[PDB]
Amino acid sequence: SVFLFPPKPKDTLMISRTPEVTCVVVDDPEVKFNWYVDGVEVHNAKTKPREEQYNRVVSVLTVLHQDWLNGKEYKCKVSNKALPAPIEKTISKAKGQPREPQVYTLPPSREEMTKNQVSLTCLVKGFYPSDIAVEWESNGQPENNYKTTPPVLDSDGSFFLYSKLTVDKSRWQQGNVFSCSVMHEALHNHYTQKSLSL
Amino acid sequence: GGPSVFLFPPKPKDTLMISRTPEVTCVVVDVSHEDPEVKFNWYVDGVEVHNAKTKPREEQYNSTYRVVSVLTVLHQDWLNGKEYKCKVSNKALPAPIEKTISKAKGQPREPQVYTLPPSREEMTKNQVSLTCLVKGFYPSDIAVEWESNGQPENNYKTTPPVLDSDGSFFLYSKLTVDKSRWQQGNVFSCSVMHEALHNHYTQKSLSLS
Ligand SMILES: *[C@@H]1O[C@H](CO)[C@@H](O[C@@H]2O[C@H](CO)[C@@H](O[C@@H]3O[C@H](CO[C@@H]4O[C@H](CO)[C@@H](O)[C@H](O)[C@@H]4O[C@@H]4O[C@H](CO)[C@@H](O[C@@H]5O[C@H](CO)[C@H](O)[C@H](O)[C@H]5O)[C@H](O)[C@H]4NC(C)=O)[C@@H](O)[C@H](O[C@H]4O[C@H](CO)[C@@H](O)[C@H](O)[C@@H]4O[C@@H]4O[C@H](CO)[C@@H](O)[C@H](O)[C@H]4NC(C)=O)[C@@H]3O)[C@H](O)[C@H]2NC(C)=O)[C@H](O)[C@H]1NC(C)=O
Ligand SMILES: *[C@@H]1O[C@H](CO)[C@@H](O[C@@H]2O[C@H](CO)[C@@H](O[C@@H]3O[C@H](CO[C@@H]4O[C@H](CO)[C@@H](O)[C@H](O)[C@@H]4O[C@@H]4O[C@H](CO)[C@@H](O[C@@H]5O[C@H](CO)[C@H](O)[C@H](O)[C@H]5O)[C@H](O)[C@H]4NC(C)=O)[C@@H](O)[C@H](O[C@H]4O[C@H](CO)[C@@H](O)[C@H](O)[C@@H]4O[C@@H]4O[C@H](CO)[C@@H](O)[C@H](O)[C@H]4NC(C)=O)[C@@H]3O)[C@H](O)[C@H]2NC(C)=O)[C@H](O)[C@H]1NC(C)=O
Repeated sequence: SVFLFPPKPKDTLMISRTPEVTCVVVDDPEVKFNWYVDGVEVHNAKTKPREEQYNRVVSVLTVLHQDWLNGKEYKCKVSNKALPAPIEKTISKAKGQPREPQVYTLPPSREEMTKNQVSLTCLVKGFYPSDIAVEWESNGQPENNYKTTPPVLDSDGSFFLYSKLTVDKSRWQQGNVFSCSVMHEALHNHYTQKSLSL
Repeated sequence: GGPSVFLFPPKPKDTLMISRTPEVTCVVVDVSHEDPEVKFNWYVDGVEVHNAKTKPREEQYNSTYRVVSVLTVLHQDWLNGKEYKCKVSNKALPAPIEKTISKAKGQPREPQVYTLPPSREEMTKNQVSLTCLVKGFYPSDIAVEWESNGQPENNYKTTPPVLDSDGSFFLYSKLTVDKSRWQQGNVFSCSVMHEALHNHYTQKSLSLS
């Protein structure tokens, strides 16, 4: 079977990064690939050499930023003697008017203050499509100890998520500034940032 | 590729309340017309059991048969980690197919439940977000609900559980209310049910100070 995968949200949002869609064929024979952008074939995909199994022969096309964002379809045609027919699979960005995320940072609960570590919460809601990236920072230094929930469909058809940054209570108590940064196509410069401290 | 088998656990609320009836459900799909009779065997920890209730087979529009067997589980067997095996046997099958399901393995851990008021920034809107952070729980089976004044608040969404760095789980539930209701001092509470809680239940309240 074939499996087609979109680029990483962050990759499509920053010119410096390289967005790519990825065809992952699975399950002794040889393979072929044809890539089409809105029908038109293009000839600049690169195959990751026929790697091993358990018991995948993966190709990778890079894409233009504004193409993906403008909704172009990316078709992956896979030829094989052993497969009944030449399988195809398409992917594209979710359709619909983009909506700007609203970002709110929330400090730890009074009641959490007893613990060794505390939870800094960044709420991000009202956004569409669900392609987004969230990061935390202090003094322009990345934090590592954070988790972000998947996007969840809200009643109005927009998405929300929460990000949770965990810190030693002393740092919070000291009064250091922590920033939730969010990247999304509907933000100005695809990026915003909200700060939190005591 | 013949018929396929899927095995579903009970609902987390069902295993936690004596009043409710937890079940495991074994679903067989893509059963042909040539060989439409299917047999179910059920085992709890390898020991066969005989009280499952199998629905009579339903034809689909694609000419497959879909048939389901329902085994009620005792609440304490599920919470005690018993394994439930469904064996599906069918004439058009290289061998019977077996699926096994149980509560996730590990030591249970009590949720910490913290309620969080709207950001100042959000107050400029017609509606605001009441947050329930629930963290530190294992396994991930949990139920979350919001109420105010004895009644269910219906406008809420809860994230799936997320695996935290310590191997415990967390989630957030977001309750959206009209701002007026928040400013008017109403008290809202976030109810959470999980095996590692006393009486499998706790409630935390939120109101404007
Ligand atoms: C022998 O062994 C083989 C190898 O094990 C085995 O192959 C296996 O086949 C599986 C199917 O049997 C197959 O499973 C699929 O999984 C998909 C999820 O994606 C994966 O997630 C796994 C972990 O979570 C990983 O194991 C996979 O690698 C993959 O993870 C992603 O990998 C991408 C590949 O590059 C990454 O993208 C790129 O990342 C790079 C960075 O490195 C760049 O950033 C780049 O820009 C990116 O493009 C990506 O990072 C990574 N992501 C994550 C999160 O880890 C599923 O999508 C798929 O499910 C869908 O189909 C099934 C039916 O097959 C269906 O049940 C399911 O519901 C899904 O249906 C789809 O649903 C959505 C709507 O919700 C719609 O799109 C459609 O309606 C519907 N589509 C279809 C087609 O039905 C599926 O489960 C797996 O790929 C493979 N195992 C591994 C380990 O690779 C082979 O089968 C064996 N053979 C035999 C005979 O046994
Ligand atoms: C002909 O037409 C048929 C119908 O039109 C069609 O049948 C369909 O076949 C599909 C596969 O071909 C089959 O797909 C699977 O669906 C599973 C999800 O379960 C369903 O979810 C759907 C939406 O989410 C619902 O629509 C379904 O009803 C069902 O949902 C659940 O049903 C349960 C049983 O009733 C409910 O639980 C019980 O609820 C009651 C209350 O009513 C009680 O509370 C009781 O206690 C409960 O037990 C449950 O509530 C309900 N949920 C919802 C939301 O409604 C998927 O599980 C499955 O995906 C998994 O397998 C695939 C690979 O096969 C894999 O890609 C995917 O990732 C999943 O992998 C699993 O992952 C876990 C870990 O994460 C592993 O542990 C597992 O090992 C791994 N599984 C495997 C096998 O490796 C898959 O998508 C579909 O359900 C079926 N539908 C019907 C109606 O039959 C048929 O195919 C057609 N034939 C053709 C075209 O030829």
